[PDB]
Amino acid sequence: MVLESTMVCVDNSEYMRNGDFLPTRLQAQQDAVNIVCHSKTRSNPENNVGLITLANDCEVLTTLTPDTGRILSKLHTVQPKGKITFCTGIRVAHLALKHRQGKNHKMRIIAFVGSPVEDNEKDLVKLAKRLKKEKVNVDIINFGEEEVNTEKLTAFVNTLNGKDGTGSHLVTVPPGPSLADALISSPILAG
Amino acid sequence: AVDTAEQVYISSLALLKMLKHGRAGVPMEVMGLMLGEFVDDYTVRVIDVFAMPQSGTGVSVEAVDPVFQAKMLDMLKQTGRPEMVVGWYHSHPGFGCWLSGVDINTQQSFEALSERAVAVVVDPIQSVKGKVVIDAFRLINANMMVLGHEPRQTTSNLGHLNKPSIQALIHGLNRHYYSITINYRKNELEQKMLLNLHKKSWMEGLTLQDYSEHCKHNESVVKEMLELAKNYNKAVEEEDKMTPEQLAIKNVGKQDPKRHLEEHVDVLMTSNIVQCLAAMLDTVVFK
Amino acid sequence: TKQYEKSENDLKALQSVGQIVGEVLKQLTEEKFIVKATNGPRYVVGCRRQLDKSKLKPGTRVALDMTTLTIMRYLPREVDPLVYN
Amino acid sequence: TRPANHRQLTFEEIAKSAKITVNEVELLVMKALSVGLVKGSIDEVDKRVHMTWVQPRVLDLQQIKGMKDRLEFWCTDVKSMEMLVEHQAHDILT
Amino acid sequence: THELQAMKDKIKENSEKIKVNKTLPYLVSNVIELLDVDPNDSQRKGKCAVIKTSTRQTYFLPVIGLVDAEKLKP
Amino acid sequence: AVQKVVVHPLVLLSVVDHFNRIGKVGNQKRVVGVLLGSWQKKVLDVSNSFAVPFDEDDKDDSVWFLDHDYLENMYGMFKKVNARERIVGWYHTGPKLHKNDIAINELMKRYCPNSVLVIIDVKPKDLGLPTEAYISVEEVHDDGTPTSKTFEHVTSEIGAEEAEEVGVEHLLRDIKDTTVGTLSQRITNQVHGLKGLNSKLLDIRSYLEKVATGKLPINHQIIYQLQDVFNLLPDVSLQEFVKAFYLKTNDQMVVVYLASLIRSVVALHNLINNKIANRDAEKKEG
Amino acid sequence: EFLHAQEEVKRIQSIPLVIGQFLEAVDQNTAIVGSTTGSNYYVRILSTIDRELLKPNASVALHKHSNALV
Ligand SMILES: [Zn+2]
Repeated sequence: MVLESTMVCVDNSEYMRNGDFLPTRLQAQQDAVNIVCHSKTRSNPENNVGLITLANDCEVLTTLTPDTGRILSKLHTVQPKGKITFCTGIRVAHLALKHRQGKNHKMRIIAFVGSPVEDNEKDLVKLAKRLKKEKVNVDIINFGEEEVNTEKLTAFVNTLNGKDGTGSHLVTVPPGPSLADALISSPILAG
Repeated sequence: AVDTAEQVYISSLALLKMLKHGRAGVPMEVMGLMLGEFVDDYTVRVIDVFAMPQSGTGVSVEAVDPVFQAKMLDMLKQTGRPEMVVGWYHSHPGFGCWLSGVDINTQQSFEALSERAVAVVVDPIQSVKGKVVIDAFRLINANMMVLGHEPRQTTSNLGHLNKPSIQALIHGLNRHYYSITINYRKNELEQKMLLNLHKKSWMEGLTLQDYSEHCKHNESVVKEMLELAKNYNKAVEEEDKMTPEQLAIKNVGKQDPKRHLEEHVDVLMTSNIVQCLAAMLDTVVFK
Repeated sequence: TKQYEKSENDLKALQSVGQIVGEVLKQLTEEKFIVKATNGPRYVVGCRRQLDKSKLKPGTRVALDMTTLTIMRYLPREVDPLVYN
Repeated sequence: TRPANHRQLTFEEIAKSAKITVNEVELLVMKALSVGLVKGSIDEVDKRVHMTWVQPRVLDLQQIKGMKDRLEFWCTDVKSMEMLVEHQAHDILT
Repeated sequence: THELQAMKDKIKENSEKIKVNKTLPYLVSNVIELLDVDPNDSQRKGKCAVIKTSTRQTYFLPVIGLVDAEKLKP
Repeated sequence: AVQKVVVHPLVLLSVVDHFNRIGKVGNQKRVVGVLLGSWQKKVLDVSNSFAVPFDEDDKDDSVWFLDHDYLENMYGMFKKVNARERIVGWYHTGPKLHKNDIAINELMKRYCPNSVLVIIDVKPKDLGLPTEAYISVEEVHDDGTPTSKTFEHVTSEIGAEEAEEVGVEHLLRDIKDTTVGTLSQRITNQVHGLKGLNSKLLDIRSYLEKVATGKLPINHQIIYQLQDVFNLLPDVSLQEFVKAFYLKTNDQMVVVYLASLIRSVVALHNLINNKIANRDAEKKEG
Repeated sequence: EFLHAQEEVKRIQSIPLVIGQFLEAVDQNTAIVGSTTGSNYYVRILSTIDRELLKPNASVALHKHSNALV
């Protein structure tokens, strides 16, 4: 199977507590963690997946482990109130990826951005060239309400990698009512 | 096949885990394992030492837990250096650290798996400070009864290892077993700082505090022990003035001297602490 | 489930070996006290740091360590037959 | 304030500064002993007041400077004298 | 709420160590029982017990370990 | 709370040998591990420890993580083999703690009620007894600010018990021991004195440098009270300090009087007996 | 270094030392003694004190390991 370590990032920003995604984004992104942890389980047994809180202070409560049980426990009562913070959210998972015992696993990060961010374009392009030097491939899936047809995030994924690098894909929520399972139905079949 | 004089390069961390794992089990004998790397036949090194848990079967070949070895080596893989296992060791705090019947009963298993698997024993009891103590053992091959039992060549470390000849019951194991030499490799920087670490005892705690604590007491209440020292003056020297007259009666030395020598000269060395540290007051009080 | 682990943590106190009974016979210095085992060997050991010899006295039923044989704990009075008569 | 100590004062100093009668300077200084700012004792023969210790309050960069002067003097004191001590016995050590 | 089975696993592993270290009955012995606690002269807690042996010896031990003062008088 | 800690040479080396572990691969940052303490009483003692791989980004200088599975099952390993050992905190090699080291203790406060972090030093240079000890405590402030954690310094001392004494006491093989009464006290007069000179010198150099550069605060708070504590005692005579002078002279009377007494006794015995056995051996043989 | 050796022999040994039931001194530097467990022994005595305080009948503290005459 493919060798890599996937680090899932839940969105704890205060804008993620609304029930626009049925029944609530808390359970919606919980099912999103359910489908990414079960797919990586069906992908390779050697994949270890932790969680990271992006907004406010960034702390990983569950050390990187192949078992998602403790991750599912932290999905409940997470108290996702705070202001979204982007620039640190990728690097905090990058440090968790440098603590891996085995060096044969590729560095992989999946994050959810459900809130408008104040991150400047200079900061995301500095992280883009930094990830170019660090080879890390990040697959982001945009939830929630944000700038219509997100650009700085799309340009972030574009300028993140190149040639090929097969790759970083960005999935933005369509402007219409839908279930969270329908939003994650596309990435699970094809990245 | 080929046999040559052997030398065990040890790390201070190995010896620390040795005596630490042996001190926590006193009197009961514990069971550890030796960790290191085999470079060649005539030289060997132990770069790490870890301890095995104590079980109900006591010290036995079954006491080694396989799932403990799998999880430890996994914890060594996430540790900086995951070196392969080499040999075993067990402490003997209660006696002269000689191999028992169970020690060889696990030795044919450690020589089965591992080619060498040098057995080491350590005890705290023998010397509190100035001796290596510990021990060394290696099982000679019983299949060598055909050929001769008396190697090695370059007898330097061999003839120097045999001495003292280590008693009788220990060198009673010299039949079917033989010791191995141990030297301390530097690593001088850590050896020097850890040298000063224990020197904090007799020098001072911080190299400042304890003799600034000698500036705390500083004759205090240190004259009380001078009053007991001057009571040792009166006591010892009132029978010291009876000695030279008796020397004239018995004509002369009975060999002797009673000693009844030196002593309070050291009290006068504390008087050097009196004059010096009190002369510091002129520096302390003025500016 | 939790009470079973409490009995497990109970057993985490039981690996510590029990000391040896002793009778303090007399004393010599603050580090040396005449003591004998129930089987007859006489020793002189040091005490622990909590006690005063007023808590010991000569001719006192006590206990010693299993290695250092140091004076640690004690009880003044014991016997088998008394109450069972 | 005084370099002192020279920590023994007189009744004229307290009674003139505090402009209070000589009978109330007892209550004055001894209440300060109860406040805890000074542990000193009062000599009532000449009616003198002997202070002990002091209560530090505030004190300035000029004081950090003179503090380096009081320090560096202690530095060269111990350095000189102690380097003279073992200057004598450095030979015999070897 | 799912850690009860994990605690059941740690009490099965440690009671497996109670299967290897009970610690096994082998040598026959006899008892002497008492209750004690240590004030000083800081404050601590505990209890002690006494024992006989098959070799005639006697020992001073913190309270058993494994079964308790439940039974019996010696 | 925690007053003083006893740091054995075993735990210090257990950090430094791991500084060889990740030091051969380098590069930056520090060696961080979990500290295994032993608490018999208010005085804290340390016996063993273990180190965990740790990395800290600078970007993001506040990001830190440890392996809890390593802390969990190895604690299950070390508690198994030794039931007396438990984790009292963590440690790092410093040399000076960055502001991010607080949250590490706040994460492991679930393991131990009070976690004491021990800064250590792998390369001995200055000024004295190595390492350091900081206890996690909330002191708030006299300024009534929202409660923040500034770790209070715990005095650290080096000690051992039995076997840990055996190893190092044989490993010295360096300087005379002690020797009691002659070189010991006077070399300590050099070290404690001179290292006390450059201590407060460089520390008073920081006193003025912090006022020159680094403001704010900086100065306030403790500056005015601490510096006045320096101005507590100048402290010279007159008067009673003059009485202490010749009283101290009256103190040296007895000891030097006794010195002359030992001189007469040592000279009497040794000289008389030696000349006896000397003149006798010469007149009998010659 | 000889003063250091004096610190060794004065540190040697124990603390704690088992006292034993002494019978007689057979000849130079050695003697026979029963322990407090009642078994006669043959041991070379401690060097610095040969005789004066040993006496025919006393109770001599015997080395922990060796049961040496001290
Ligand atoms: Zn054995």
